[PDB]
Amino acid sequence: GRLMDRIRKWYYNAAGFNKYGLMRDDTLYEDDDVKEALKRLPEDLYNERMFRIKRALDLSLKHRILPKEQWVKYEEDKPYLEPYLKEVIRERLEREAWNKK
Amino acid sequence: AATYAQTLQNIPETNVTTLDNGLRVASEESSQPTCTVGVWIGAGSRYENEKNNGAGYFVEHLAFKGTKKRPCAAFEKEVESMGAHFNGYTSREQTAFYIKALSKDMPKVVELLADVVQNCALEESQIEKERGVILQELKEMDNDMTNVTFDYLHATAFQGTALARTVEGTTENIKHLTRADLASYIDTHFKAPRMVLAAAGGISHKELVDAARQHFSGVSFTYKEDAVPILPRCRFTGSEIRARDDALPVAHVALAVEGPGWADPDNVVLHVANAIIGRYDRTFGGGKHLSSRLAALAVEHKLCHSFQTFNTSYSDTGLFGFHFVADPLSIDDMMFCAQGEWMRLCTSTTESEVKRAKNHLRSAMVAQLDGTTPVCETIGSHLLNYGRRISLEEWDSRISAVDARMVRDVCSKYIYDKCPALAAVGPIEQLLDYNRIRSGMYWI
Amino acid sequence: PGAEDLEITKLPNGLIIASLENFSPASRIGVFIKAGSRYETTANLGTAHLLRLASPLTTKGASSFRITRGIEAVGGSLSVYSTREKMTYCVECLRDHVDTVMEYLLNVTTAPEFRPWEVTDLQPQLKVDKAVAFQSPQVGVLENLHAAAYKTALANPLYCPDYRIGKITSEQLHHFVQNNFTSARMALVGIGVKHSDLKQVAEQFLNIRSGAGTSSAKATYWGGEIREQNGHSLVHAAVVTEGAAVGSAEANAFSVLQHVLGAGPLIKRGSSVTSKLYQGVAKATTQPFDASAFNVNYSDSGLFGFYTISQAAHAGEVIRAAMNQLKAAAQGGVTEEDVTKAKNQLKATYLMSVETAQGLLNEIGSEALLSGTHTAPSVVAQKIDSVTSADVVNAAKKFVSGKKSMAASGDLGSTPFLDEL
Amino acid sequence: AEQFLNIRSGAGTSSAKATYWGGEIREQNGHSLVHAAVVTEGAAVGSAEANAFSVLQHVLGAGPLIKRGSSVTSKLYQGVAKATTQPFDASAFNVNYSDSGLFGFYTISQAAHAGEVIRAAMNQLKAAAQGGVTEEDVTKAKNQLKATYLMSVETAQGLLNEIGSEALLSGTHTAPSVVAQKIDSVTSADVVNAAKKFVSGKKSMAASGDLGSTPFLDEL
Repeated sequence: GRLMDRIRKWYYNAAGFNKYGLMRDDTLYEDDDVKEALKRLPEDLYNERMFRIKRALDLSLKHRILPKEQWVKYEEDKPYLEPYLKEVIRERLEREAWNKK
Repeated sequence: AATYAQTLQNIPETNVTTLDNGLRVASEESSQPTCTVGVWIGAGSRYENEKNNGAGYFVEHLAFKGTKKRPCAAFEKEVESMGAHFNGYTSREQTAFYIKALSKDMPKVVELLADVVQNCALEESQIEKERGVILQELKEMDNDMTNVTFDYLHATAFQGTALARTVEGTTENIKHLTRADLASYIDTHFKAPRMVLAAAGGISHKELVDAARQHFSGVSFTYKEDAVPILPRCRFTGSEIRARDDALPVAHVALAVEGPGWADPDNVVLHVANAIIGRYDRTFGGGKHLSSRLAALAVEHKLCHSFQTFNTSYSDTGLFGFHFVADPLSIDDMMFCAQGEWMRLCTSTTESEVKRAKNHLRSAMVAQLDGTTPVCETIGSHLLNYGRRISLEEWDSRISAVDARMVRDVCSKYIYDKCPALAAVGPIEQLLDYNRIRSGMYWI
Repeated sequence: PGAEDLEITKLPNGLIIASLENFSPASRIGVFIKAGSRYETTANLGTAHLLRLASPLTTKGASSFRITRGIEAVGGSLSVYSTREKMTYCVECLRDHVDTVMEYLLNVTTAPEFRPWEVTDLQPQLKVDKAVAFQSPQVGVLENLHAAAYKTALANPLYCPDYRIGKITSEQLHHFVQNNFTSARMALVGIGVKHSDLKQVAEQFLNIRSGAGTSSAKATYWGGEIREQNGHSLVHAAVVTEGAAVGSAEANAFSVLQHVLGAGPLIKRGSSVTSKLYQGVAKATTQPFDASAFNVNYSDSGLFGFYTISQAAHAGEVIRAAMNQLKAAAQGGVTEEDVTKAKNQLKATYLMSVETAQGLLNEIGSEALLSGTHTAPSVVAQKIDSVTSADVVNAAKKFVSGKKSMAASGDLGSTPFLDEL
Repeated sequence: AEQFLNIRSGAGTSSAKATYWGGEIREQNGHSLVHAAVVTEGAAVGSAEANAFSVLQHVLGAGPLIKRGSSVTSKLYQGVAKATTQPFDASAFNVNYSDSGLFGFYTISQAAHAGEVIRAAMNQLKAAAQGGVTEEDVTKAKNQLKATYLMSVETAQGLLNEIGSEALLSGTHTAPSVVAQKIDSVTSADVVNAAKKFVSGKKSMAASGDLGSTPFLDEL
């Protein structure tokens, strides 16, 4: 529905990781799946995600944030890892199920 | 279309007919224009004593250097010129000389086989040459770790007995065996009751059986001549031999328990088991996805360059185990994971695993009858060892009979808590203690 | 019962199907294709080699995982064999499991995904697969031979050169596959199956369709000599000259001149008397060795000559002796009988070559690909013995006359240079 | 030297006479840059026929004298420049060994423009093997050689190396004015002839780079 489509944009602004310049996927906890996924990212996307994080960390150490202008905007946030991540999980669920057979 | 179920029956049966002197004739007739035929003698190094160790091999070397009815040049010339391929071998319990030719020459071939076994020239001058030649092969084979390893395995596995001997023999025996002993060996072992003329290809059992009657002459008078002598049993001993040379690149490790022997139906189950653990080498494409757990881990942890399960059978005994080649620093984890799998066999095999193992074994048995030579080999050995021939249809039944539960009970029976034989060669410092290895023989 | 035929339909797009039921308890299907190092350019070298190893990677239909566990679940196999100009993806299995093992065969050859990571993870493997191979010097001199004997296409190495390890792209692969694995260059042979089914399959599923894509560059002839000083106590040498082409009329001539000079012992640990080359070289040298007739037949070219493994010191006398023995035969030094004996050894060898389910499938295949027909076994016979005592002596001449290109690797210290023979 | 040195008297091992093969070795390696060296037997150390090439060398051009500059006094360079478009370098290669020597050109070029570069380098060697040498080109080279020679000895290393080489492969020191008289005493012919000996002799090439577009010795 186009309802929680107003909610998500809210929660998105609520969380406020954009204030650090982080994309949504940049904040994912690196469990096993995520790990494999990141390994598949193209050299560039990976280095970009790398700097993005190291930037956010230097901010958190300084106890600051990005000026309003630089905050990632709900609809300009690139879900770069999700495609890969979904696959990693699919492959696994496959293997998983198959080993019971 | 036609199913496996049937293709197994439409396979021409193997004709078997004995001759008045004990010799047995057998063959599987096919449409094939080309073919293979030879004599599978029940003689080996096991039959050799300590002073004539290697005769059967020194003989294997003079079997093609001419007969009395036709010297070297002629003999060789005669064979080549008809495009026939004459080869053979000699193991611990089995020697064999067979020929690959056009179904046509079938009978002139049988004559040849016969002339080789019965009338080997043994020219005094050819013997002094094959002496330096064997001596060479010993020095070349001495650099084949896999071999230096299995011999060492036997050497200790059956320590103090015949089976503990190399097929090539000692160095002294090569340096001293006489025209005599060689002569003797042939007369003592190459006898009809202990020979089988096997033929596979486009040949008529009849024509064949006749050619034998004609060239496989000489009838036995006494009873001792048609008496197939029983061999003194070889005793297995859980022990180890470690040949250390840190200067070698990789290390070889072979571990095994005592096997039942040709006869025992369990050999089937054992093979199903071995199929579950399978084999591996760095060029298998399946890599980390291979079905064999041991191969999997081998990849996930780079445990070995290669590994293989084996179920070497013998008349009255056998060796059941595995052999892996690895870097000096992963010997331990490898052996560990390997033994683990063995233990995994006696305790938790799934029907899933066996189901697959069976299909691999089926394709495996069929794969051993891919040509006249391989089919001939199977016939030559089947009779000699099993007392007749076992059709792929028979086998397949014995294999469909195996279920997980069966595999566990059979492996437990031969693997669980047994003291194994171990052969280690090379930079083996990391693999250690028979004690530790012995304790790997129990508990999941 | 069991026995008769070998159909061979030739579908719309130019795709071929060659079936032959022989009621063996096991089927052995394969996809033959016109591909290889021959279509590689300085720009994508080795991309062929990698593609060969890449067979198990995920496809649009089957996952890297299911491909292996799937083919394994039924005691099946799967492999890729290839020359500089042909590639073959075949799978074996019990009869009842053909359809199953097929899904992957189909997928691997028509629907690969060559995912960057999967590819990158695989690439270092070329480093290995290649190192096991080069263990046999036999393969070292052959790579270099083809190089010195050519300037292109066939002069291309069968194993990815070192510098290109890890530099091949997922593109290079796709493109190589898009451009060479095209219906008119492919054949779906297959033993132990009914033609109707293999056909039904090829139709509805084979979706890579018509084309000829990249055209192999005409193979020129260089005629150079490459030498590799490496210390080995054994010198391997291969001196050859432009030979015959696949099916060439002149072809069979060499095949026979081959068997007349001797090509691969038939008596275990025996001397080859029916081998002039061997016999002659034996008189010249003293210590252990081996020498044979080398013969290669390629689409638009071929190679022919001898090959000698000898001790480093007696390399000179060996290769020289190997020569005179080729010249002395290029001058009516061939008996009407030598031609008689060879004619059989060739007929024999040929026949035995097809007892192997692999050998048979390879015969049926090669034809259904570089022709579209199956030359009956008696036709090839009539073709082989229909070779004059002259044709042979002439072939021998073409060698002594032509521009030679040698290749040797061992302690070449005492080995001679092409311009010294 | 006397009251101190010990391994004594003799010629010991005798270097085996240097035969001439005349083969071509090629190395495909992927480099964006193809290096090529096509030569033929040159003159031996001492051989009066050496002073000839040394000059034919400087006439074809051998090693820039203007930082980032084009070599006009370099025929080879100049000729090759007209033939190719992208960056490169080409020079006169000269080696003088005890019982032999080497001589020819050497070209660093982009892999694509390797063909045109090596070819151009050739015609420019043939065109000089056919009276394509001005009485002046021989005049300019004769100096560049005298110059180069002289500057080579400003270095304590260079001087010691000169004094040495002689006292070894001779046992005498050829005065600086003697070598001069020897260098300019080279006819406009001697040079053109040297150029011929190249175009005529059996060449042996050597190239390493992405040789894809590079030509084979039997194509020049």
